[PDB]
Amino acid sequence: IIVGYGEWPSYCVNRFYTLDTKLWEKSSKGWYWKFPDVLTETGVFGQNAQFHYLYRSGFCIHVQCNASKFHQGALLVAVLPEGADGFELQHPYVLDAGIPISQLTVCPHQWINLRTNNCATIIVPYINALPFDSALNHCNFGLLVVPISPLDYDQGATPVIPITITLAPMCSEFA
Amino acid sequence: IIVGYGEWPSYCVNRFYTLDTKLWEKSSKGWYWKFPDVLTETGVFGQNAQFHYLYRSGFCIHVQCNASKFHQGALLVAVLPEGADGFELQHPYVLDAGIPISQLTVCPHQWINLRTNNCATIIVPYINALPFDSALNHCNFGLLVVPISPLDYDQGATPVIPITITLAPMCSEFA
Amino acid sequence: GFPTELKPGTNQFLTTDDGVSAPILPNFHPTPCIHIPGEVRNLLELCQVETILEVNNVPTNATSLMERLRFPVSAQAGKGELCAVFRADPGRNGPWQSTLLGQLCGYYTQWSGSLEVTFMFTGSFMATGKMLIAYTPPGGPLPKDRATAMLGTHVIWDFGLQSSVTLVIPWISNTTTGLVSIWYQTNYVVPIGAPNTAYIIALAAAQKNFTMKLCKDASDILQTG
Amino acid sequence: GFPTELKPGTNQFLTTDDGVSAPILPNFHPTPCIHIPGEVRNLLELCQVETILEVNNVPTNATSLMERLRFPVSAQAGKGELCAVFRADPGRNGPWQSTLLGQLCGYYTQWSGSLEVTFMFTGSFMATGKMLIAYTPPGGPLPKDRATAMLGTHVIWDFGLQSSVTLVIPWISNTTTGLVSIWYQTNYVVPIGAPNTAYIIALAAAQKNFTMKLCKDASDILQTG
Amino acid sequence: GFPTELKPGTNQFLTTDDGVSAPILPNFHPTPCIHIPGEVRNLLELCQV
Amino acid sequence: HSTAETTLDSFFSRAGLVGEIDLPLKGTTNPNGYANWDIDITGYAQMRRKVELFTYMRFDAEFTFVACTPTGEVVPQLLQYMFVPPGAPKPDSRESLAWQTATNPSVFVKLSDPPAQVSVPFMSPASAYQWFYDGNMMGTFSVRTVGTSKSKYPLVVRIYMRMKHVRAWIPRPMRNQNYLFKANPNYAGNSIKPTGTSRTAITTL
Amino acid sequence: HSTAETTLDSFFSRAGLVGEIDLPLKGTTNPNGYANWDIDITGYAQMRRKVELFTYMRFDAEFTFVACTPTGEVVPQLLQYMFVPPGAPKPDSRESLAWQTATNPSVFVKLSDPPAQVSVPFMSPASAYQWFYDGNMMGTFSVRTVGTSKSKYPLVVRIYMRMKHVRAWIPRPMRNQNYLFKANPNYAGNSIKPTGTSRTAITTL
Repeated sequence: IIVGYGEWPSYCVNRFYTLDTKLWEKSSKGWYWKFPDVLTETGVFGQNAQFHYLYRSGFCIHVQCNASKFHQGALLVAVLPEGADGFELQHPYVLDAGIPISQLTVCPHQWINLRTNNCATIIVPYINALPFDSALNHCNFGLLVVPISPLDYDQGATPVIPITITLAPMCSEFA
Repeated sequence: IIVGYGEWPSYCVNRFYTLDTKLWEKSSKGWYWKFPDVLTETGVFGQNAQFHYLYRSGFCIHVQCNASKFHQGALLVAVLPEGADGFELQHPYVLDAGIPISQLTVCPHQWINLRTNNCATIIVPYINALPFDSALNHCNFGLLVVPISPLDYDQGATPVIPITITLAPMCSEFA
Repeated sequence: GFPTELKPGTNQFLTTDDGVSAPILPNFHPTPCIHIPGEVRNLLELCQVETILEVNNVPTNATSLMERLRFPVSAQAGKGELCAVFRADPGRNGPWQSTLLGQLCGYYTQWSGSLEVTFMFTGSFMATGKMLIAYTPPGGPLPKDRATAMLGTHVIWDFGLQSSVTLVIPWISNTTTGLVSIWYQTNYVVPIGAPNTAYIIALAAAQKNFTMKLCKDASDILQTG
Repeated sequence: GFPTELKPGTNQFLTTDDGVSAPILPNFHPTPCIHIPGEVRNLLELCQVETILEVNNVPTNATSLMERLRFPVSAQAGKGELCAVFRADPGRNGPWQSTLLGQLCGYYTQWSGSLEVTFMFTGSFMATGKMLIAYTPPGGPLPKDRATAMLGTHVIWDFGLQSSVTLVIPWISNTTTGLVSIWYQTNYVVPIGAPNTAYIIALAAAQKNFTMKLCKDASDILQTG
Repeated sequence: GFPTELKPGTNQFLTTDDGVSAPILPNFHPTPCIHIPGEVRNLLELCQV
Repeated sequence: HSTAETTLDSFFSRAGLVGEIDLPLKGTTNPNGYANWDIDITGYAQMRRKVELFTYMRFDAEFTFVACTPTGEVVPQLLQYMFVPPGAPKPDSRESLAWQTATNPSVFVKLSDPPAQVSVPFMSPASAYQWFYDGNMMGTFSVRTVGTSKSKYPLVVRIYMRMKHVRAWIPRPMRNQNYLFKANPNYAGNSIKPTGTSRTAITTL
Repeated sequence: HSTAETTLDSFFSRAGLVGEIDLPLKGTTNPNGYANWDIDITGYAQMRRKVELFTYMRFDAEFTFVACTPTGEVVPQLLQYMFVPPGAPKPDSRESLAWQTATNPSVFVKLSDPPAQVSVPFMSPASAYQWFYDGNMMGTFSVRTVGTSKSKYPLVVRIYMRMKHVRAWIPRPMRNQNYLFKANPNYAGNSIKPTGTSRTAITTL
């Protein structure tokens, strides 16, 4: 378990939200999600996001995939400060921002190597230059899942590997 | 009882002086009196005002009105530093001095709402940049009585409401 | 001699500086200071004094300028009807520009804190009725009717029991804004022989946690002569 | 008056100087500082974080730039064959120029300390084989074959038992260099139904005794607009 | 050297000022002062006559 | 410093341009080389409305004299800048004997110097200055160019003033209407304006 | 001092040339004798990539004003150099009333002096400046030559800035591609370059 920047969420919708399943192929580039934009439409959190004026919350993110022992590949999961089906990266080498992907391990990160493990867990505290902001006008961070070493298998196996994201809000305020 | 600026009169004609009755109508603007100019002609105080060279005195002012339970209106009574029948305001919105009436509550003041009360009392200490001045060449303050909400009644009731001012000199010197 | 070296800020005149200069009249003795009542030493003492809020800033003629200080309540207007609205911004143009809080914050740039608004009913003793004063936080719009405004921060104010109500507005800040609206709960009830129309006077001030910063002598309209 | 004499360094402006100048806004109060996570206060904290070492800096097309981050291991290549070589210089042009250590030492002139390189095998669970990672000190050439590289500082790395090996490079210094080479000990063994080719990802950082000195804002290629 | 910065009142001559200037005759010794009767040291002594 | 900017020390705290006198080489503005200037604090155009929030005040003053050519050029000239206290006579010409009376303090300064700077204390016979009297002399600065002949350069002298040790009593409502005179609260009664702006209806934002 | 040069105090520690304004005697560059300059820290060409290693920063600034003739000559001229805080209006002409508002601090200085030098504090409404906002005004220096007429000399004014009391949070990857705009992370997607240099084969030194 990775606790981001050595700090736990703290005070200044307590359930699991399994989002949807992505499909990882031999020609995937990568995906990203923006928080809290991913969750302002579903459930009780989506009501309190757009009915209140101020917002403060931390998170806990689980990333999992399941495959056989005849598949190979590696993913890099990272969290970088500043819908619910994600967007796809066009230029994953420059992370669509002009910054290299080979230095993305300066962030809270975790590897998924299919040879070794199949789950990643990152805990994110609340980060802002203000104590309270708006959930609908400001996104705090983004989640990146990029295949560094590509997927491979022999012909006859399952060509598509599931990736499921599940998350839990932790120490939320609304005012 | 309002004690002006949190301070009582003190040393460095002890009777009540009921002045006269004003008549408040549906078209009144307001009235003002200048002290000690209002009292340099009546009684023992009017003799010692114009026979001595130096002067120092505080006051206590009572403002009363009497009406029935079928009348309505409100008056603002205030004291602003720097005859016996008063003058009438021509432009009560600018207080005949170019200053707004809506900020006159920064002074020692008291409201008279006919729905609630019928008497106001303000105690005024001696205020000067000198310890002694002349009663005949320098007026210390003025008393303002302005109707903010106008008088109203139904036809058949008494169209005119009395307003009586009564005052008492307090800790006077003459030299 | 003592060695010095004269840094690059020497022969300059900065107008916001503070030093000790030469007194031209030494051994002159000024007049001693007597006690005068009413000494002010901070401007936040003056922001806490209630002054009249001109909610009714409609008339513009010179013979109707005193009508800006009061707003009517009549007996010919039904229940559930809106009476008046105003924003909760002391530094902008509008109703708050007649208060002393709105004039002192025109000499600054940034402010934040809590407010308070007092309403005073000046009708006759024999009249009754109820009102609904509501407050909407920044971001939400004006309510459409009396029923949705009741689902929120509000107060019911009865005329026959109480002549004054107060409303503590929470934190305003940052140089949108909140909204205050007055609705009619019931109608205006009156006996025979009493008038049909009354007026309400609004008074506004600030709380003890109000602050201002970054002074600015703003170019006023008030020009000399 | 107090006698002074004004030494020859007086009316000059040195751009690397440090003094106290006049604040133009006295008695203005800035915003207090809240707690924000992730505070950095020395740049040697950032040199100790592992980033990806682009050993495979061959392709140059835009649609093959992600192939620079991994280098292959296949089943059609025999034993005793060389796989890859690279130098051990973080400040020069080459593979180290993609790491964060190689970018921060482009702002300085002199550095010295120890390094560490981590290799990660990303093949399938069913594949086995062995490798030979060797290190040659500064001055000696590249070895001619697997047998002479074994007579030296090396490690045997087995795929079937361990997915990651590390190599502590001793002291590099002084703004020739050492060499790291990867050889094939055995062949690449795989069952039926598993792929024949895998990839290795290299990660590089610095130890706790690494230092840098004599700052230099080197004229980067990265030009503004 | 000691850093100074020369405020805007430097090279001026104010005629009501009071400082210490250079004595042109050092180690010269003036005549000592004998007792003389009738010493005045305030002008309010003379207003009372 | 947590509300140390709303104090009356900070509310009256900067040097503002009050007074600007011109000594031309030809013309009819000041034909000789001298000028008189009576000390008022309301030569800065934002200052009269600020001090008239109160009734009584008490302060010290600090004056600064910067001078130059109309283009901005610095030339080698020597000036006098004397202070006439209240109750003392003022100069009539350049050959007046008031320029060399020792009870009027002077500051001789070259034009290629830092600006001259002096301090003036509280000089009223009462205990405070009052801005409203129902029923305030600080002095005079005279400015001359030193010489027996006329100078060779046109000069402009600007005067800056910072108040200090400020105390105040009895707050008043602020000024609502435009001014017409000095030390006189008169206003234009045939054109009276509201305090702020207006709108169309009381139920419309 | 045994790794006291890699601290963030030393990494942001020198005065660099940011901003250079020109007051010509004839032309169309600045036809009157004034110019406005908005405070940005990325006028020094090596500075934007350095501060964008982090997400949040907090610092003070210190400014220095050196001025001369295009040849390099020193002439007797007087200048103004006033500071307009954020939220205050800026001058429109030479006869604007913003040049003599007392809440905009000025520094009157001669051209034959050491360079003027002032300090500006942290002035954001938040707790830090942020260089990336998914969803930073310091002020303005106005520079004028003092006078009612136009000056007789062409002048160039250069501005230097040193940052101090630096704190920083949340490191990020450094910039890889060339910039195209300001406060905008856009890049040329039709020409993407590698981070470093290349070679022919992986087995050749």
